[PDB]
Amino acid sequence: NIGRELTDEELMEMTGGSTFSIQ
Amino acid sequence: NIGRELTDEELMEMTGGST
Amino acid sequence: KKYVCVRQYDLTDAGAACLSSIAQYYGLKMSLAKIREMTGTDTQGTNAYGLIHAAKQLGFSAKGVKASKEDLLKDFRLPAIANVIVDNRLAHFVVIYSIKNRIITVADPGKGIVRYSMDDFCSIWTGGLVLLEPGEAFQKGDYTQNMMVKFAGFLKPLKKTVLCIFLASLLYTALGIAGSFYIKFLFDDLIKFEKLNDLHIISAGFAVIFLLQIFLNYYRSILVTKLGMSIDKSIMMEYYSHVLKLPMNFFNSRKVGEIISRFMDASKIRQAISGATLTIMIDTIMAVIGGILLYIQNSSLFFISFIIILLYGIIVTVFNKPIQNANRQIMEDNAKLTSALVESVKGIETIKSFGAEEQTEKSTRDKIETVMKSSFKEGMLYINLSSLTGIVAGLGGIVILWAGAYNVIKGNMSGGQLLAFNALLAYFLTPVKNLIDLQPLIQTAVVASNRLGEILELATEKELREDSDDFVISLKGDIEFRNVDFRYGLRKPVLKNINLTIPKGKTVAIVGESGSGKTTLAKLLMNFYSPEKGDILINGHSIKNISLELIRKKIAFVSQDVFIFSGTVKENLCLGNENVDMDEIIKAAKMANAHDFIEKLPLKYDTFLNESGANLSEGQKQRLAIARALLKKPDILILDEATSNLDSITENHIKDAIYGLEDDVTVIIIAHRLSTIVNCDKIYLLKDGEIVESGSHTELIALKGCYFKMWKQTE
Amino acid sequence: KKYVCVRQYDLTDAGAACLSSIAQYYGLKMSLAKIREMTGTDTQGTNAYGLIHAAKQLGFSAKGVKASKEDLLKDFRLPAIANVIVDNRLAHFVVIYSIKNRIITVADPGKGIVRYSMDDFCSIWTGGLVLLEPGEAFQKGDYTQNMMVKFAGFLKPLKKTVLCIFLASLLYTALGIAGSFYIKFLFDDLIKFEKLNDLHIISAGFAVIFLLQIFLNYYRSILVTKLGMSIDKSIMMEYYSHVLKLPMNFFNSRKVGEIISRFMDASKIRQAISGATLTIMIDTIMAVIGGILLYIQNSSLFFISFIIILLYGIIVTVFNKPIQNANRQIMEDNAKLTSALVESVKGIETIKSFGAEEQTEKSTRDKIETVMKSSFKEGMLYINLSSLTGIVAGLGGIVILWAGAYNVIKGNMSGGQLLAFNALLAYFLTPVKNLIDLQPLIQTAVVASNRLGEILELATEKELREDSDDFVISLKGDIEFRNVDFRYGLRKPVLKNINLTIPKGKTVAIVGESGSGKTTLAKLLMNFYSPEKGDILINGHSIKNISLELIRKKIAFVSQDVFIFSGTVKENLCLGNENVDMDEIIKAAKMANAHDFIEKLPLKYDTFLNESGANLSEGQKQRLAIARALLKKPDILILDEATSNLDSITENHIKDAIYGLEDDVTVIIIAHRLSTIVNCDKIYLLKDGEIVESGSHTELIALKGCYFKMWKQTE
Repeated sequence: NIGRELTDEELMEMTGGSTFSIQ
Repeated sequence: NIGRELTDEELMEMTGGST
Repeated sequence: KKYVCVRQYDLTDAGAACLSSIAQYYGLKMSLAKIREMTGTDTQGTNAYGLIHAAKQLGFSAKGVKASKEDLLKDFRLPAIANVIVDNRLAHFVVIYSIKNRIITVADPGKGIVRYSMDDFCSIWTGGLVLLEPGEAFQKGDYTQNMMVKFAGFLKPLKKTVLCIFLASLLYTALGIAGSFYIKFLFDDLIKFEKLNDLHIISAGFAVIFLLQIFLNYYRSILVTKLGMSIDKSIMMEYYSHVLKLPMNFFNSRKVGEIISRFMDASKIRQAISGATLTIMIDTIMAVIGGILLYIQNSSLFFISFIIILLYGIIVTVFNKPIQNANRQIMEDNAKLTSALVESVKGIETIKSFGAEEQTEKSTRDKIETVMKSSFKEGMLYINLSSLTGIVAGLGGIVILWAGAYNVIKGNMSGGQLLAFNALLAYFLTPVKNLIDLQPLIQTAVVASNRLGEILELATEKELREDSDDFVISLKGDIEFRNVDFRYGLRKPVLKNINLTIPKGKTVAIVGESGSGKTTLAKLLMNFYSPEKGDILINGHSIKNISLELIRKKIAFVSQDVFIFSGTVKENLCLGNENVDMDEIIKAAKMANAHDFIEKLPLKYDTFLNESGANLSEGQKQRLAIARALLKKPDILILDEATSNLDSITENHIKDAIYGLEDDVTVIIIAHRLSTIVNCDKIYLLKDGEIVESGSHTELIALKGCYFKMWKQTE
Repeated sequence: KKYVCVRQYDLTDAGAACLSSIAQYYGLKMSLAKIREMTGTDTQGTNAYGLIHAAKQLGFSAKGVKASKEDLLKDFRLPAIANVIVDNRLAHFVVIYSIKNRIITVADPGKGIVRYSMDDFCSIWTGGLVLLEPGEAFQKGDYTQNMMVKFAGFLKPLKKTVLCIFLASLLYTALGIAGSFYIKFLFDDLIKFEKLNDLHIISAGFAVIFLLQIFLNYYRSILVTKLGMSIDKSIMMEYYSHVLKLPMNFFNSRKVGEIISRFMDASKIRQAISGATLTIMIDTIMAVIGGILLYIQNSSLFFISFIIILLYGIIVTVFNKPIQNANRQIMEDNAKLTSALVESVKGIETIKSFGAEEQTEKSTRDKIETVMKSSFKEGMLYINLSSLTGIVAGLGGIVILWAGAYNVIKGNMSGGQLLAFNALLAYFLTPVKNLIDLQPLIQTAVVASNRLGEILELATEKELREDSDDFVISLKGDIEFRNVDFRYGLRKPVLKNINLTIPKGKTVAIVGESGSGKTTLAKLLMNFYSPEKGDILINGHSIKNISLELIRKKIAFVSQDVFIFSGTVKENLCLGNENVDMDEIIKAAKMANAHDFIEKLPLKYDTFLNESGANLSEGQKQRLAIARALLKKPDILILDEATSNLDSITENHIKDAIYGLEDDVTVIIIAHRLSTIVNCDKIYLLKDGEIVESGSHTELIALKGCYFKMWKQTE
């Protein structure tokens, strides 16, 4: 490990990226 | 003319490109 | 006088095309976008009253007649506008030209000209006749200009590039015709006498010629690309700028995609003009030079090659129409399928809830089968065209070799001369093929050119007004309405005779039943539209005399259906006003309570907002709208609670803002809920586009009017 | 172990691809649609908790570490997942493989594999590390199957057609190679001895051969079209049917266009399987037969022709990647422009109101310039490819003629033999060109096949349930909830521990603050979703034991955001239930007050309606919804006033309907306004996904709870 650990809320706060495409 | 006349409302009732 | 038919550029404009067609038939060519504006073609459709009014405005003496099943009666003016029904689906307008013994000629603006059997048409049509006739005031003219020549203007600055492309193409052709004589020199001279040193030299000579030819092709290909992009950019940007300068009337009339279809066809205009200009320049000479060279080589083989081109020309020209008819029929049937699939997917909750998973599938299958049938018919026509072009080309090649060998045996030409002739066909057929394959592109190009140019000829918003701004600098004063009637298009008037009185620096409330008339009365005050009957006075000065710039800059309009463009929150908050200090923005931001959610965004102020603030909550989005409004520092603040939820967490923050205004500036609230407006000074009740009763809450309740009944219906 | 990267099939699924990539890296290949379902990829995006939970579920020992700027510490096992930021616009997930001295290897699921400088990446990334390691429970496997072979199944029934196409193509080739020897017979035999009768016969012979060849082409072209359409229809319809059978979870997870992109994907996969089946069958033999014939003619000229093909192969293969990279980069930049144009057009009211007509134009121009730049770069790559292919082809042609003439002069082959060789190149190069031009199609096809097949492998709604329907036929009874917790994906639970009690045939009201939790509690009762913790009892029987068909058929759900499919009003009113007598429909129709607006329609019951009831007003629309509901004759009627206006003209008609029910059937109303629900029996207050207090209005007001404060906040 040897890194700054986070709470279960902060894990729920991190969000993934969309991208643009044809429609 | 020689046809059945219409009211200005029923002229407003006829629609084109609508349902 | 031959029958004339005007085509539909948009989907909704049916009656406009019919009136334009008859207008052309009598000999008055007018821009279809202008007639669209005259008839008042809403997103719904065209009212027959709208057509009759538009006709009567052109000077045509016309009347609306209820269709009579007996229409074979002589003395009814022809042509006439009769509204048919397209396969029992939607209402459509069509132009009747000649009702013969049993056949009726109908120049359908949807699809060219068609002729129906009396009994068939009589089953199809609702029957709603509009009979027109020129009555002195009508005058023959030509008011549309050729927009194809107008769009040729963008080719004036790029003279050098065009001339450079023309020389490159000419020199390519010349090296091509020079390079095609290799086989002759090979078969006639070199192989006969078996010269090696000469063969080795000539081989390199023709190799170097080809290397220079492909280099000119490469250079031409770069220049034609650069020219294409440059004109495409120019036209697209010229159109976009013009659209923005048009009044709100233009944007109410049309849809979104209806406006961007022009952007998509700006490409095909440019593509057509650019291609056509270059083709005529570099092919009409190339074909002639090639033809001369062939005519010099042998007459018989040239006249065979002419027949091959002639037959190819006839086959393409006869097959040009049905392919386009099938193509249109496919695009229709495909549009219905994709629409059905979206409709089926959007409400799967319902389909699942009703257990209708079988029926929707069966329905979709029938729509796929329809698309497959249409696809197959177009495929078959392409196969037929391909096959016949195949036959002509191949038999042409064989018969030329046959005739060639015959002429060689008879000792008219040498052996290698035939192969050189066979080589030169490449530089004779290609130009004339490319020249014949241009007519469909030109026809669809002239359509697009007219479709686009008609919009570019519309009168911009700025030009429709004359002002006296130096006479009144400030707005601040009593706002009043006098006899203000309003109608969106040529339909029922939304607002009849109205009289208002808004005193300076008082929170006046406009409540009503119809949300449309309520929001319209705000949009009118900003002078987006202009009322036909009546006028509007700010500080004892007509709005029509005040500067458009100052009016819109000094009035804030906060709608509940707020729009947010994808950018940085900070930039998005102060859009339209640059050189604005952050120190103001942060002071304004507080008043809306922006900070509270702004601090929790990943980046404080430079957060990249999602399309229409999708990530942002509706409550959050509103606060940005108020922050945008308060940044303006206006003289009139027009709120809207129309088509709202009213969660009652935002009302507190609206009150916090309205208290935070802290000036002698007027606030106009439009909230349907009576619970919010009770604290206001003067409550105006909008009933069926009429102000019935006006004054304070207590007085209005004490008088026991319509307001009392509504308030007792509330609680 | 080499670095493995999973590509994004959809837009939203970023973290799912990263976890799948690491899962593959350690040697566990799993379907990406299943991992998407495990991680709980909502339309918004993927939560790191969702990834950690999904990892922990696969048996990977993993933890979520706040990124440390010092990531140079040795003991931080890679591969690790770190969420970067794409050009300060959106959050993105990316897979770290090896942090070297200064270069960081990152296998970006958005775009292949990339390597960033420590300082650069450290500027780009938010920093949010997820460290994974297999901990015994993890097991190596291959759970995905090859879907390309699964989709080959549809080619089994069409054996005859394939074999017929194969014979037609084979015989076309044979007549082609036979027909190409005309020039030899012409130059060597006929022209030398000057035979006329023989020339006239042979000319016709080769002409008839060509006429049979083009006839076989025509016949093949028809059969390949029919086969193509047939497989296309089969795949599209097979996919559509499977999607409808999936649970609501699938439709909540994904967007609309995200599901229909699969239809276009299906259209592309079909093309690849058809191409692969035919090309390999008819070209791998055609090329060989051609090559043998050439190798027989002359060795030197064949080995020159081999080099021409080899060089063409190398040029296409080296240019294949950058073109696709430029193509993707254009589609991105084009998608932003069209999005910007729509955004700019949608809110012209705002732009006009703020006088920001200059800024939006400048913004649009910059986005057009970007598209032009991207377009030009792709154009340049195509020109470069075209030019180099041009050079190879042309020099190939010249050098073959040179070598040919040299070999003829030396007396190795005859004159006409060279022209026959030049003719046979047409039947040798074309096959291998077509064979080399197949690799990009196959690669994008296998992508599509996997993209589609992953959805076809998902477990249908019916299969996820086991029932005991014969044990309980009727529904009618007391509805109760026990400890019913609910969460949409892997995020904050919407509903915590809940306890309800709905007695049979009483108008029970559920009021609250959050519209989502309120509408969710209805959608749960129908068993669209299933709660993780707790259960729901109807008549003392678990819903999980009752038939899905009966549950959905016996419960009516009237939402305010009602959906109307384009059809006939009559058919639209009784969708999902055929063999329904009009006499019922007209009795039901009255209860909603359909008639009043139905009579004003052109056809009482067969009137056609616009997409999403565009021509129908909200007030009339909902009456069509109530009419649909009352036709069902349900045991539970679930109303919704969520995201509503509540004009108060519909409330009377809702009361008219609710009185008209006239049974011992339960009515559940979900109206945020307290003024409507006061008359109800039991009012349940939903607060932060918890029922706080329950009972009658009078009792709830008398108790002075949260309801009292809300009611005093109302009036």
